[PDB]
Amino acid sequence: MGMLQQIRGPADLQHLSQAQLRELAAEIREFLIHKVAATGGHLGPNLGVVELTLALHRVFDSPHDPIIFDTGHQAYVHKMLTGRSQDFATLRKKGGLSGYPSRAESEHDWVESSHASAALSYADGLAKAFELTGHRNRHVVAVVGDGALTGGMCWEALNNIAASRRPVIIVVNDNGRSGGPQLLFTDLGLKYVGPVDGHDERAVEVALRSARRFGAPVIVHVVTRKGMGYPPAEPGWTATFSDALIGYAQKRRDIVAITAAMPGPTGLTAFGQRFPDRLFDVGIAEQHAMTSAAGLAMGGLHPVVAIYSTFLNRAFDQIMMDVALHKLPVTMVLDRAGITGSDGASHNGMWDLSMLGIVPGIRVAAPRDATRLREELGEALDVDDGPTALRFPKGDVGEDISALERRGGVDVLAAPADGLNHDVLLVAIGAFAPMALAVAKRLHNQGIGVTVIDPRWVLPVSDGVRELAVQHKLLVTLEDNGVNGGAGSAVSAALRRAEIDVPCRDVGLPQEFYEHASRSEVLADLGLTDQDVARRITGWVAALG
Amino acid sequence: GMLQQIRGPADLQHLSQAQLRELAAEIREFLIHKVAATGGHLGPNLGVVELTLALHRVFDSPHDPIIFDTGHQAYVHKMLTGRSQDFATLRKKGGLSGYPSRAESEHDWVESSHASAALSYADGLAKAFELTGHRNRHVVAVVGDGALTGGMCWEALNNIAASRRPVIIVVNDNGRSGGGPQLLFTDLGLKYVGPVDGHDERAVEVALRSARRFGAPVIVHVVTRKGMGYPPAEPGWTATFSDALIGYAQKRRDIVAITAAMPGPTGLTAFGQRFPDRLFDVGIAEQHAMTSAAGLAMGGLHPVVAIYSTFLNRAFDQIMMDVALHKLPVTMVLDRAGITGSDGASHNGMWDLSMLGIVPGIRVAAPRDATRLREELGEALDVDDGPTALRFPKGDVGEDISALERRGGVDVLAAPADGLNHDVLLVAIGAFAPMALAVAKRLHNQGIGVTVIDPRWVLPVSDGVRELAVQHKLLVTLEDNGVNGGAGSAVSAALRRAEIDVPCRDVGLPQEFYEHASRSEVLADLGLTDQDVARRITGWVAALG
Ligand SMILES: Cc1ncc(C[n+]2csc(CCOP(=O)(O)OP(=O)(O)O)c2C)c(N)n1
Ligand SMILES: Cc1ncc(C[n+]2csc(CCOP(=O)(O)OP(=O)(O)O)c2C)c(N)n1
Ligand SMILES: [Mg+2]
Ligand SMILES: [Mg+2]
Repeated sequence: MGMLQQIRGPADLQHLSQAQLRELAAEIREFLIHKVAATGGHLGPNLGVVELTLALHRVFDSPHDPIIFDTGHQAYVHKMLTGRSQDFATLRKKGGLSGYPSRAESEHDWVESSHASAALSYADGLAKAFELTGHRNRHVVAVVGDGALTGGMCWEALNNIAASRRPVIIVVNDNGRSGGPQLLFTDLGLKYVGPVDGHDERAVEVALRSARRFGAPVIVHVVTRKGMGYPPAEPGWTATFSDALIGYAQKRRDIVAITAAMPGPTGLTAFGQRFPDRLFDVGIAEQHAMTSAAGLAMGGLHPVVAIYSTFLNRAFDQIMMDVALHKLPVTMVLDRAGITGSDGASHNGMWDLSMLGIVPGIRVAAPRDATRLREELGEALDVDDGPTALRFPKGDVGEDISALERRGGVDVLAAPADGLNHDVLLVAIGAFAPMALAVAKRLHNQGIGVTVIDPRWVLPVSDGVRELAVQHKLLVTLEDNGVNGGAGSAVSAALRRAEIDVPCRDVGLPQEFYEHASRSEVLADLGLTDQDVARRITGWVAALG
Repeated sequence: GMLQQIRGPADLQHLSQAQLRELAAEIREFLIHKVAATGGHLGPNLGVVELTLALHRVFDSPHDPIIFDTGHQAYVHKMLTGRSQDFATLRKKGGLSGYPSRAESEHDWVESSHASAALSYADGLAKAFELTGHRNRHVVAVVGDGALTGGMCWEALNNIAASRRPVIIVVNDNGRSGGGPQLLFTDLGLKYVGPVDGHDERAVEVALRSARRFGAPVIVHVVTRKGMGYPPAEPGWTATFSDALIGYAQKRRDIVAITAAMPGPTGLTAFGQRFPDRLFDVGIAEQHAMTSAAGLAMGGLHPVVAIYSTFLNRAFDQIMMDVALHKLPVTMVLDRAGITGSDGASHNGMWDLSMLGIVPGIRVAAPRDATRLREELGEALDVDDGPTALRFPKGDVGEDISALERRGGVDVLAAPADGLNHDVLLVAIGAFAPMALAVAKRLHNQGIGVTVIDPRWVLPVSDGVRELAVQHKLLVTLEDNGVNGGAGSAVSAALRRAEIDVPCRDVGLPQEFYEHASRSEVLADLGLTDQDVARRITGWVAALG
């Protein structure tokens, strides 16, 4: 990596020959292949933008010309050219290099959000700011994937950008042609340059220079190959969902599945292979996924919309006014619910119990294990008079956790030992059932008697939890979700509405954005461990009265 | 008297062009006579007389679904589907809805007033008809030029363009002879017909028949005149906001204002006249409004985004990942907060305190009166390290409500009379301060001592409300917002986090969609009156002593 080790920042590219840039691109690929996991590392999308990123830093003067990556998972080459190549040993590790652009890491980084299709909206705002503050000759460059370009925010932003001569350069990074828009963007009233071969570094520079000089908004359409230069790049909760859904759909022809551009990761690819007419991929279009789901339901079908928990924030108003307002039987399946960790603040699925709690009439399940995922999906598919949601975490599902009994839909997982009393009702939400059972055993050791329940259907709060609450002295909810408007607050609200003033505590994620770390590190750092939660509950029980 | 003879669409089928001219004139005089001058959408309905006649001359509703985007312009549709006699009750409790209603007519599909969704429903419905083998159902979406500036239209058109399934996109364009798209939609890869003279009933039928027989999706571009045939068509809270904002912006050149296509109704028109370079109208694009605000803030400005409470649902993920994640000083101003009444379930601003409570670090104010709106806006504009929001109702502002004292941010509006106990802390949110004071007077007469407080900054919950809560036997929050995740639930959560187990009660709007009625009728039907609330608090004070 002789030449790469000499690049201190973008201007070190400025007098390199085309032959030197060809050598450097080879070094960058070797570096990426060595430093980045071949699976789940975004190696492919980064290999795809080596020449594009060299060309951007040869034509634009960052950060005077902001270079804004849409989604930001493909910014590794950008970081390597902005003094951070030495930091890749720590990529996506706690206290290490972020997987996304980071304002704290570099003056060259603007947007930390992984949520796609936002770059052009930031670019419009920044271009307006530069005009209002009289900064001369700042060219805002948005790097927008073909996938990101299927998102409605890009249309809102392009409509606004097209109303002004303020220079926004729209660089379409298209690796969906040799997943992108069906619509043409050659004749929208915006100047269009290309298509450009995105692996011809000089061709990209020529196109970017024509865009820079045009003196008004311009689309530069560049075509890249995901994984360019590396042939390979060219029992899970998700697997349990995939198998369960196919099983239900074998018997019921009215079940259809919808993904916003993530058929593989949501486990819907296998569903499509069995029922290819019944799987819809709507692009990176969570809003359209939900409202087209409402349309399918108005036509007599029972859609299953699989969208990762964090991305469902985009569909809030569609869940409200298109699905819930019409009492339509849409099931939403939220994978990556709770802490995901390594992809940082904008990936953790920590909003969905708080957001869905606002929706009139909604029923929300949080599976504790594989059998409860299968069971709760079956129940969701039998709700024909309004929306349902299931939420479950990323990664492997542990062993089934058996109930001692079911009381009004509530699974009793543990009950106080004979000789101990009904001290604490521990309401274990979804994937925190193992933590709650460990807490109950630590409290048993202190002579504190704990009933652990899985409510299964967390919203609305069931008769089961009201009936058990009055038999205990303290209710503690334990949830892999933000505490503000979360399951704990919903349980307290339900008790108080029923004139039950048993003290309640809401144990979950503080209402904060978290830095990247492993799930176990994030939970350890917040004191969401059986040891720390048991110590807190010991303190609450001692303080009663 | 031809209109009296139209029992449904097929009664148009054998009318002469002269008869259609006469019927259009009767429809206009009917609309002018029956529809309220302000807030009745007379203009948009007068604009679609010939278009709606043409739709019901070419399409066979409901076999061919006719879906109105936003649905405020469906009055002619209702007059041609057996409901002309029902207009005496238009937008009255138990009367005709101002929007399409599935319960009123087999010809009505979508009840949501939230714009830009029609094409998403159309794609889903068209998919459903194919999956269920219904023959020859043409889904017609009537999409205003304004609605067409929304991102959902781009997502839907992208999906529709991938299939030959017959969706007919009727663009009802009254923005050209300017609230429609800047982008061209003549060359998107979809068949384009027009532009058509939208007041030439025959020419509109010719274009729609061309679309119906095409055998694939088609855009029909129809140009209409808003208020056609009525020259005139061709409040206090808001005015207080408008004046206050202009006053602050006089002294601070970094204040910018953003509207999603409602500069008049949000009170920003007057701001633009004073500061024309500092008002942005982004179209019907709440998502772009918030993320372009993030871009403006990243360029050193302090944006004020004025969006009606209910429509801010669309911007939830942008508030979260674009504004809040980057700790940017964007002030959101939510007019039409709380019950609005007459525009039905999809207009009531009853979600914002629950949705905004999810946002890490957010500060939310609810003005009780004009002076507190001025004060809290100034305080919002002085927050430089994260998002702020102000929410206030539709209509006229009453007299200022003076505080006895301010304690830890909190205004004490009433305290127990000398000789009464500190029985109830009544936490009056925003516009319910008058109701809270009336409740306190009634309970005073019963010998019940009430502290009424306006917390001013509802989120995060202030030291002031924790300090006063420990001094009372009962805490009751009274809020013009859904109870689920609302101010009352937040106050309870904050006390419990601080180890304060004073009984809390959440008095507000049940988490339900409300039928159209006046604001006073809705609040009376829910028991949100000083008489019914004082009665509930009497019952709680009795059970606690
Ligand atoms: C709102 C949202 N939904 C989904 C995703 C997940 N996502 C990341 S990349 C991608 C598909 C590819 O998009 P593109 O913009 O073409 O990027 P590239 O092909 O360069 O990886 C998706 C669905 C996201 N980041 N944001
Ligand atoms: C999401 C959303 N934002 C704002 C509005 C309020 N609204 C109603 S009509 C309109 C502007 C005009 O739109 P258009 O679709 O052109 O209808 P028309 O001109 O026929 O009234 C707006 C902003 C809304 N209904 N939905
Ligand atoms: Mg791509
Ligand atoms: Mg219009």
